[PDB]
Amino acid sequence: ATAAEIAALPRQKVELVDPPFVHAHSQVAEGGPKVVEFTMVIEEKKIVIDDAGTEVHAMAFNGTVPGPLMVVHQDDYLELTLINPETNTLMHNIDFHAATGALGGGGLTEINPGEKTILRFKATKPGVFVYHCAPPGMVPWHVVSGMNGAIMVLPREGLHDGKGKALTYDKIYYVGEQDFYVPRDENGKYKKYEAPGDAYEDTVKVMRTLTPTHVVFNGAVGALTGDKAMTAAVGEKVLIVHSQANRDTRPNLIGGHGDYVWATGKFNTPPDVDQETWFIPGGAAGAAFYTFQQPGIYAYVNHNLIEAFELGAAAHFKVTGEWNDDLMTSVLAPSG
Amino acid sequence: ATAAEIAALPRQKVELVDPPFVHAHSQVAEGGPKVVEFTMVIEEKKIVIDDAGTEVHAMAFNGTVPGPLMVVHQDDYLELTLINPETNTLMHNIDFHAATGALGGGGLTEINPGEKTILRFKATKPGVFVYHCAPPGMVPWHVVSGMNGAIMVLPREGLHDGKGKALTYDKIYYVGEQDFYVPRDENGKYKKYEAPGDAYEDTVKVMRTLTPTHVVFNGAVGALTGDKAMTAAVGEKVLIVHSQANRDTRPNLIGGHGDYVWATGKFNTPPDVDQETWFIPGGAAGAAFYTFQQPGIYAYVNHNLIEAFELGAAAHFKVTGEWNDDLMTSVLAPSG
Amino acid sequence: ATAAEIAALPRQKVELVDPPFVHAHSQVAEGGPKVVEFTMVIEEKKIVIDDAGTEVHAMAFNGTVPGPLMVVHQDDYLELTLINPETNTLMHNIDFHAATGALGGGGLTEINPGEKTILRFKATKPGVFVYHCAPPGMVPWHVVSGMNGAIMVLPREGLHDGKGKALTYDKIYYVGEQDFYVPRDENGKYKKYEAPGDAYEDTVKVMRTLTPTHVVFNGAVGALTGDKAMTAAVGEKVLIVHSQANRDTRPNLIGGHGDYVWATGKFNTPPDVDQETWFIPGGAAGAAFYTFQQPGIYAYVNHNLIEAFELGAAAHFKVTGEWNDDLMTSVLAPSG
Ligand SMILES: O=N[O-]
Ligand SMILES: O=N[O-]
Ligand SMILES: O=N[O-]
Ligand SMILES: [Cu+2]
Ligand SMILES: [Cu+2]
Ligand SMILES: [Cu+2]
Ligand SMILES: [Cu+2]
Ligand SMILES: [Cu+2]
Ligand SMILES: [Cu+2]
Repeated sequence: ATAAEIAALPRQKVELVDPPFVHAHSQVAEGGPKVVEFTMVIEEKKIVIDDAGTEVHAMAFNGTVPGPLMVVHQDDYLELTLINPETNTLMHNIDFHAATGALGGGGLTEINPGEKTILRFKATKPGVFVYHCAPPGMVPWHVVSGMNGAIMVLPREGLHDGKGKALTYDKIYYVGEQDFYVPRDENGKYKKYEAPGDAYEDTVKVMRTLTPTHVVFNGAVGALTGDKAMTAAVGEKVLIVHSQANRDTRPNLIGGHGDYVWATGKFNTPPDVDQETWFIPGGAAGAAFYTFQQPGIYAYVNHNLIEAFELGAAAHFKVTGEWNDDLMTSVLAPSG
Repeated sequence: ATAAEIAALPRQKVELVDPPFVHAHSQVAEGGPKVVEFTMVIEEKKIVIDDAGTEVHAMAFNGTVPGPLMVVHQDDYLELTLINPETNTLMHNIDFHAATGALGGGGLTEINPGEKTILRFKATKPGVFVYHCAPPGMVPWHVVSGMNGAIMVLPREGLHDGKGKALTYDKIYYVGEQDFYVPRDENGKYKKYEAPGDAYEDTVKVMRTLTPTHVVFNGAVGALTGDKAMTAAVGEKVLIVHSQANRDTRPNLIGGHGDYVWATGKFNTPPDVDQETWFIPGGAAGAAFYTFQQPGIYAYVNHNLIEAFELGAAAHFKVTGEWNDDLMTSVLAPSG
Repeated sequence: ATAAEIAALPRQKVELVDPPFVHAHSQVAEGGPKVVEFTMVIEEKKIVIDDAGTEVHAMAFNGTVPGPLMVVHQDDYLELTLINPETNTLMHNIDFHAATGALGGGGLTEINPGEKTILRFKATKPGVFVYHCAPPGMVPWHVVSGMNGAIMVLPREGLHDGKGKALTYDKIYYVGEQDFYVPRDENGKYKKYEAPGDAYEDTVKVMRTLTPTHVVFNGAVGALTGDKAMTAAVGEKVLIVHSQANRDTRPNLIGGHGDYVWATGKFNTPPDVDQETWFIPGGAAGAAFYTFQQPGIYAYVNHNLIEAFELGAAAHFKVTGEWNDDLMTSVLAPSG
């Protein structure tokens, strides 16, 4: 492309929405390449992650853990204005696994409190990708403190299955999975700290055991269950984007399946089909497409069941509709 | 199909066999869809898992760990009669990852000791799938007490490679891998209990470390060696089904290979080929197809060698036949 | 082929080079099948793996960790002369995952100090494969002491993508990743031992936690950084072979991508494309192909960031050339 051409492309600002929801977008690109603008303010803040009042000094892109999903199409440019308020105490930056060059952008976006920066990159590869903060020397600490999210770079013509047939979803959810490593005192009680840096030494010791104290979705145990369960209806097509910036996970829609799963998260890699449990390595995002056939409650979990039911990696889906006795039926209900 | 159409389908009662063997079946479906009937009695029993006399309070479908492999064909119906003896102490149920609806069937099959239930579901997706108990509130505990197994839903036309060429096996084996979390006393000695519930609190603490004390095949260290080593002969085609309902595994046939491996366990997903070590995420089953070319003993392991040789994840294959010097030969035997 | 036919085949002696470099070879095979000859002397030796001076009694093929990459073409024969010097104290052998029979060669190459052996096998399957020592009863200990490496069996027609188009690399690097389990004293300080045998009991204890103290590339923290960082240029095509003989890893080229990744390491299995982070299960080798588009420093890591930045699994690439502002540009540098 020429220099003037890039400068002449339309610029479009988008209003982000907090996970698990996703901002307005079209599956098939509308018009030619655009420079899609996003702005995110970094917020260091204490959040409670379990039912025992356990605290973590989160480092949250846009104030949420995970950071929000940004959606663009292949060959659009993503132009992000990143802000680090003077009220914060640490330097931060951002690495887009979707980008090319300067460590994904980390080398060009190091901002101290009181500073901002604007990074632009061409989304040349289609798929869902992880993005995360990565200050040299303290990379895992920022990432396991919740400073990561994902973006989706849709093919300009939308999604397709391995045979080239269109796959159009009715709704999309973004489930960011987070491994936390919270220090405990000799009595086994989780410790609280006045400032983020105060917990650094204690936190790294726990990180080295490679064993998280919590593994959660949307920043807390149960954040996506109960009255916050995701929803769908029989017949509805749903895309579930899942990311884990630091550790492996194995998603499974209990009661359902992954009809088409881009396990590696890259759309040019044909999707696996009829999946029970898929695998997303730490440092990546993946996406699963499913058409609901049965109403009721479903569980969506990291299928190491200890991580899901003891550590927190479990969400729910409430589905409306009519039951299908052909697919499943209780011939004889539990009885003496 | 309507309830009437289903009621008219032929029915076939299958008699299950203990792993690693698989009940009689035909790779290519014989006739149209039918309701395949199975029965399994749940047995809470003590099992010894290592040569130090270590005990586990197993919760075993059909009395074995793993539960038996159930085989049907795509679009047949699987009708399971599940029984929970009055002699047992806990409520149990069953979730088939192969099924669609009510958490895989667990929501319709919760049975207290003294009860039974009959669940029918349509096997709409081809492949190997995990099945496991999942009582609300105590899911991982039952699964890591051995209450899990798998089923195989064969394509009606049998197996095929990525280009459609038929793949017909001479023998099939089912290796169920189990991660156990046995509590120890302050002297590093494994503890024993007189009841399942008695070990609950202690076990959950070990489960949370995400570090199993034992990782075994067919319920115990060395279970599939010696009197129980699997067999084959040079030239024979063997399908090795492998499942792990809670934790990741990486199977590898030492001395052999995975000629065709449906690593995700789903038959509509083309198999990987010429594999040395494949990967099966916790919560799934996979299947490898191999034609033996060399006689002798083979070791089949989870290739995290510590898990295989320190923790117990190792099985043996004794293969008969003529040695092939073209493939491998000792030009010079170990010598001065 | 008969013994006579093989004996008539041409023979080529190859000089091995130390990782991460690879001995000279041709991507497209030169002529017909050949007996490719390699010689490796095993050296039990003390090595330092970090800046603090932590010692490990390595068991090293060719004196390095990982052992060197051997390259042949499909259907060539690999003839290895393996020597166990009388200065060593343990018995050693070798299992080539690329071979067929006798536990990969392990059952035919057990040599005590002062002995040697020559093993020949036909490289029937294309791909990168792990090779490692495996003495009955002491398997994981030799492997996690560094006694493993990899080989590459190139298709006779060189590499191609999943659609048949040729993929020709300009450079190739072999990154061997090693999980180490070093004992610590009551002060949390790593222990040193006079003889390798002295460390066995303490080491096995650490091995059983399934938590390595160090995870490194080319035998040491920072081994592939600074003056030893890998190098490339904008426009250059690089193949990165990565192996892990005992534990899972998830490689990621920070700032770049895996344009084509044979994640399972087998060339007849179509490669995934546009990868951010790929996955190689313990007990296997994988390979990624990338054409650099941006100059500057890149980090190549196991993307569980704790393993990368706390445990040692991070390498660097220095890349020469012109920055591409179309791909990425800082619209606004960090500022107030
Ligand atoms: O930016 N490091 O993955
Ligand atoms: O039924 N939970 O895997
Ligand atoms: O030779 N054991 O993987
Ligand atoms: Cu940060
Ligand atoms: Cu990254
Ligand atoms: Cu149960
Ligand atoms: Cu399940
Ligand atoms: Cu050795
Ligand atoms: Cu091996």
